[PDB]
Amino acid sequence: YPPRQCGVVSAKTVCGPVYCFTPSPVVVGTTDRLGAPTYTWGENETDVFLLNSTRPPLGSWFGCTWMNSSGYTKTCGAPPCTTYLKCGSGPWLTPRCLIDYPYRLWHYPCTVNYTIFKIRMYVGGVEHRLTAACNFTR
Amino acid sequence: EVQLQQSGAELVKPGASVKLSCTASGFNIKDTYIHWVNQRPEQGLEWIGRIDPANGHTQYDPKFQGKATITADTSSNTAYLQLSSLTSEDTAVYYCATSDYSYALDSWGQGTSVTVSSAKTTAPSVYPLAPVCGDTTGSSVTLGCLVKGYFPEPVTLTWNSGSLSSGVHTFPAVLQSDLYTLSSSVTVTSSTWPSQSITCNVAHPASSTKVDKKIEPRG
Amino acid sequence: DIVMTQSPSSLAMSVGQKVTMSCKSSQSLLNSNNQKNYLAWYQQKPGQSPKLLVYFASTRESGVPDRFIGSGSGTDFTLTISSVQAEDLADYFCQQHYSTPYTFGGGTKLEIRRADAAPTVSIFPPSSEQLTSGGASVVCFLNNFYPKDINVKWKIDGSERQNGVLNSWTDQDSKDSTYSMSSTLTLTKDEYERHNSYTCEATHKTSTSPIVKSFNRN
Ligand SMILES: *[C@@H]1O[C@H](CO)[C@@H](O[C@@H]2O[C@H](CO)[C@@H](O)[C@H](O)[C@H]2NC(C)=O)[C@H](O)[C@H]1NC(C)=O
Repeated sequence: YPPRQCGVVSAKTVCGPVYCFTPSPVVVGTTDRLGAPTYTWGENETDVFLLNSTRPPLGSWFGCTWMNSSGYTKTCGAPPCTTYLKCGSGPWLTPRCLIDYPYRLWHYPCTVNYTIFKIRMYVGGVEHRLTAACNFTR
Repeated sequence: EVQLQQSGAELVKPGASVKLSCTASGFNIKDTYIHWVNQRPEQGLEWIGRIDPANGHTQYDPKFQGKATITADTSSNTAYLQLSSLTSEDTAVYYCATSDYSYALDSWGQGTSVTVSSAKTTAPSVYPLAPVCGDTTGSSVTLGCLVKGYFPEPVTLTWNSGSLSSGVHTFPAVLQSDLYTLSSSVTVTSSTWPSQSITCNVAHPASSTKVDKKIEPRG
Repeated sequence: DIVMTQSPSSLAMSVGQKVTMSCKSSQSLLNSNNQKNYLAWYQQKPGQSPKLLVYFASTRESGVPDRFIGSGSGTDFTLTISSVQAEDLADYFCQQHYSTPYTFGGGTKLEIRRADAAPTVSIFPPSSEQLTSGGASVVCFLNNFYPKDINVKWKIDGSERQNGVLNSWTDQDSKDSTYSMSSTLTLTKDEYERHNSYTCEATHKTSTSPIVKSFNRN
């Protein structure tokens, strides 16, 4: 599960890339004051990630995953409730399957032995070619 | 569907090798299998082989084992098909195609024509064909364009680049004496031509292109 | 190798008719864990590359119209077009995507029947640029006619000429289901300039008298 919906993440609490999940993995760039006038900026801050989004049918990404400045895997996603199109909240298509991406093994080390296979998914008239990693734990 | 773009037609000597490419656009080629299929003139489809570019893993039809090699560069999002010791039988269109786990070919490239011959490339003469001198003015007017004396196939013919497609009839090539000749007609309303220009664009994938042949009224 | 056999070789249907085509594999294509038959149907329109119409015997590819219906199991499969349309003009291929090497059927040709249409004929004398290089081609376009059979005769100064004529028919048109044909009579520049009247006559069942298109060099 995702702890909470996606909000604004100031750049320096993040270490490494911020991957958000439209079905196809995507890396999100930062934004300065000119790009977020309504964010209550602090004089410490210069750049932030705007991760707010509804589900990609109408929004941008189902969810996002990055790593804390302290080295901790943090995730965000849409509120929980065509399998993953209504209830997706991150890279997890099902409770057993996540979307593969170059940083999956660091963010999610427990998925080392998952089997991977290529799938396709239509979202909003756009086809997404994905690799999925799957299977159980005892 | 997804976007696959294949390299241009080629002429190869008998016994020589060819290397065709297939570039992906709008998706990461690592998330698909890339298959290669061939189609000989007026014949069916034949699977050659496939690669998983995420790890370079290949399968082939064993009758193509050795003769065909499929490779893939995810850096440039491009798959490759190399064929060695080509014979005249190998003259064909070669398609690349994507698949997921099911191996059903959900998207196909436009194909690359490969012609195996000992003769060599001849670029065509392109001739604009205006209506007869002093013809009566009808509601519509028909212009022509003659592409004569080329080898090998194909040529790509368009009108005003891609913008004039309705009213166009391009006729399949006819071989006379070791060279090909085709024609194309376009029909527009009389108020369209010659008040605005109409231009025949002919490309011969032996790196020839004549767009210069604008249709001008006769005198 | 799994042998895929299609039937019939060709079909000729008018717009709105229902049609069925058959494919049979030498071996079952069923995955018992899936309850899926790994059979696919591809459509190739004239001059185009194949497109996936149906996979898993009956799963329609997203975007494909409802009138296409795949069915069958074991070794017997069918593709049905519940209401044939003018754009459905194509070759249709079955293919097992079960085990390698993946193999295709020989294809079934789907042509379209329509009402008779008279050809529009246009005649083009040799361009100046071709005459400059010593050749002279007279071109006759006979466009948008049905049925396909048509006879073209070339007359020079009112006398029929046979040598130097090359004809080419298009594929059927994907919108109005008509045919077009081009007839080119090629001469030397000198042969061409030694005569005056050049005529192209079309015989088609659309009329009892030939459609005549002629020009004089003046
Ligand atoms: C993007 O999401 C963030 C969540 O961190 C929103 O920030 C909160 O907005 C609510 C409602 O305006 C406030 O009560 C909170 O104080 C804000 N901060 C936090 C930490 O919750 C932000 O408003 C959202 N922006 C948009 C455009 O939707």
